[PDB]
Amino acid sequence: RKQVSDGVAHIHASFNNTIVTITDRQGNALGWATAGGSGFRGSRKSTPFAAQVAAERCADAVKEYGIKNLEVMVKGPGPGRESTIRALNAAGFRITNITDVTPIPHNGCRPPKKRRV
Amino acid sequence: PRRRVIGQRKILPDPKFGSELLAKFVNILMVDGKKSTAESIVYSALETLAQRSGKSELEAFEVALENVRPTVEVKSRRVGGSTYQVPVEVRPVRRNALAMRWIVEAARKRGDKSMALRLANELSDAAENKGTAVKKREDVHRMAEANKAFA
Amino acid sequence: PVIKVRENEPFDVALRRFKRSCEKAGVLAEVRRREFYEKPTTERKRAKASAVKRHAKKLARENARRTRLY
RNA sequence: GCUUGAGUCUCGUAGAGGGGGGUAGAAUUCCAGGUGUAGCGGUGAAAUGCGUAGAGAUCUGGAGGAAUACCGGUGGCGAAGGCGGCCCCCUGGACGAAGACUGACGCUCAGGUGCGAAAGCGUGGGGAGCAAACAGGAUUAGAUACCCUGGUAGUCCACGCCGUAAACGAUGUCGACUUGGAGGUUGUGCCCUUGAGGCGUGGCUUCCGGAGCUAACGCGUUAAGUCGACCGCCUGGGGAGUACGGCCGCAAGGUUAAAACUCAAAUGAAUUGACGGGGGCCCGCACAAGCGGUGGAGCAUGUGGUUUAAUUCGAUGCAACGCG
RNA sequence: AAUGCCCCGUUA
RNA sequence: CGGCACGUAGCGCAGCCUGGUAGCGCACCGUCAUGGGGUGUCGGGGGUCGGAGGUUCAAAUCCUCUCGUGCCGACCA
Ligand SMILES: [Mg+2]
Ligand SMILES: [Mg+2]
Ligand SMILES: [Mg+2]
Ligand SMILES: [Mg+2]
Ligand SMILES: [Mg+2]
Ligand SMILES: [Mg+2]
Ligand SMILES: [Mg+2]
Ligand SMILES: [Mg+2]
Ligand SMILES: [Mg+2]
Ligand SMILES: [Mg+2]
Ligand SMILES: [Mg+2]
Ligand SMILES: [Mg+2]
Ligand SMILES: [Mg+2]
Ligand SMILES: [Mg+2]
Ligand SMILES: [Mg+2]
Ligand SMILES: [Mg+2]
Ligand SMILES: [Mg+2]
Ligand SMILES: [Mg+2]
Ligand SMILES: [Mg+2]
Ligand SMILES: [Mg+2]
Ligand SMILES: [Mg+2]
Ligand SMILES: [Mg+2]
Ligand SMILES: [Mg+2]
Ligand SMILES: [Mg+2]
Ligand SMILES: [Mg+2]
Ligand SMILES: [Mg+2]
Ligand SMILES: [Mg+2]
Ligand SMILES: [Mg+2]
Ligand SMILES: [Mg+2]
Ligand SMILES: [Mg+2]
Ligand SMILES: [Mg+2]
Repeated sequence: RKQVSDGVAHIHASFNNTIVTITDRQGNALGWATAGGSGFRGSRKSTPFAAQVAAERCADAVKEYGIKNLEVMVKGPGPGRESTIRALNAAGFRITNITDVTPIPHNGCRPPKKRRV
Repeated sequence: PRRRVIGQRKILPDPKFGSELLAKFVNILMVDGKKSTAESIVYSALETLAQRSGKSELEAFEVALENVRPTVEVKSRRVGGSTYQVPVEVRPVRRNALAMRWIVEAARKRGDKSMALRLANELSDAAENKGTAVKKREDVHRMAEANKAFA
Repeated sequence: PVIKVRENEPFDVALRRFKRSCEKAGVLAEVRRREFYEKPTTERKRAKASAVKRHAKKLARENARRTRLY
């Protein structure tokens, strides 16, 4: 397979789970990991440690492509916003940019009703 | 307790070697106040373990305690709408006491003939990384690692 | 909230900068707001409650600091 | 006859005021395609559900509907309901300045007329998201609910109907008088605007509070204070805003509106306690951290029950049961 | 950021 | 009028191909929980197969009859 030194890390942090997808600048994915497949289900899925483990696993998976420079694009709220980026830096990818791509509607579709727990 | 922290009480070291650790071990092993019997048992088993594994009683005892020593225990937090089995580090006195307690419990469970023999066998097994003591230590380590997602 | 790590910029400092920029932008607040629909009456009532809370935190604390305690 | 009330004219000011037509960005959904593989979603935890027929994630293009983040502010407008991207056309009202003008033309209003949130109804379109009804999965003793996954009317548009809301400031409209303080917004006169300034003068509005009023809470120049004009409404609670009748409406139902019977209370404000699966602080072997036990066995003792002629009487939550 | 629950006969 | 398929713990259902047991759910009993109940926790008793006959070593279990049961059909004039 081909090798690339510049890539993007799309992080999708939800209130329940966290997704990490490493891709090329053209959005062509190379590898992904999730806190739900990293061994944490239910109450441990929505934790920053599981997010960092998922980031480590995604790095190990995409290791084949030999990536050095990496720009992170984080979306959605949740614990997996900073711990995963820290785990990436630990794995040793040269962070370049840290962007927020959280979809903020301008008073568009109305959200669902409130939970009366 | 709620109000205040307390001061620690003094424990007299053993006469045979002067180890406060051994004094605490015999105080844990004793029952119904039979400190003489506890001292006899512990001294016999320690001499046996020494003449078995070479190095002196102190070295054998400390290596066994180090092999049985834990580092991370687990506690309940009950913060809000969810209960958490959070893992937390252990302090020296606590881990020494837990090691001694697990060792004496394993000795009691062991179905040998004499208590001195039971204790010596358990200590040797712990020194060579065997026995229900190190078993429970590994179990609590695994539980802490599993619940490592809480801090 | 896009930031670019500068030369010799530690990753931790870049993380602090990102957190501060996201705080100034208020993305998590907007997300928590838009997660569930709020009736217009509920929104107006919450706004008026916050307004009276601000009036209190502006007037009563001052009028209380004007006096002593011991 | 008069101009002080009322109204007209000139110049400007602000405004989500109303109607109609276009246009832009984000975002959701869906369709097609590219990378890529084992999970996605969701919950307190799960499952239904979506996925190897390649989901989720990511990237590109396209289709369509709804609402316009930041501005945004106990800010503004409107009689009320209510009104929020930007641009254009039509349009009503309010205010400020100097003068000119008509000269009581004014206020209120039973009937009557019109407007009137949302839901709902009829016809014809449209339909992304949300979501009554409905289905399934959970919780539960049960759960026709809260929770989760989907989801139809409806929410949207045009034309008509409905005419009700805690449609509230729970405070009818108009005019006059009555100490103050701190603001916000919007005009305007003067001083050098020497700056966002200093001196006033009008409209609207927010909070506090004085006399006074009020059952008290509280209102307090925007009065719930002192007065005047007109209208609407009330005469204990339930029965009952119900029945019959009348009018309206396609319908749902709307408006006017009793009686018999029954009770001796119902009710509002505040006060002292108690309680709260309300909040804050603090303590106790209360929990936690440990040791030793009870409940399993035999026996002693008391109790209940049963039996007996009697099996004396009493104690019989914690605070009775090796108790008198 | 919101897993257990429901009930106490009459008069005084 | 014939015929088909039932009869099992207190109740509703298993067990019938296998002839060589009698289950399940609720309920019932005792203890713990509770201030006292319900909910809930545990530990327990349970019927012995509708009734007769014979087959067989042995029958809820195979058949023969009989009871009570629900159902299915009485045609064409
Ligand atoms: Mg949800
Ligand atoms: Mg005038
Ligand atoms: Mg778009
Ligand atoms: Mg696709
Ligand atoms: Mg697109
Ligand atoms: Mg706003
Ligand atoms: Mg106004
Ligand atoms: Mg004249
Ligand atoms: Mg409507
Ligand atoms: Mg319609
Ligand atoms: Mg239609
Ligand atoms: Mg729903
Ligand atoms: Mg259902
Ligand atoms: Mg839905
Ligand atoms: Mg009304
Ligand atoms: Mg009214
Ligand atoms: Mg009028
Ligand atoms: Mg007035
Ligand atoms: Mg008045
Ligand atoms: Mg009054
Ligand atoms: Mg009336
Ligand atoms: Mg009456
Ligand atoms: Mg009526
Ligand atoms: Mg009528
Ligand atoms: Mg009251
Ligand atoms: Mg209390
Ligand atoms: Mg309290
Ligand atoms: Mg304890
Ligand atoms: Mg007695
Ligand atoms: Mg006693
Ligand atoms: Mg009841």
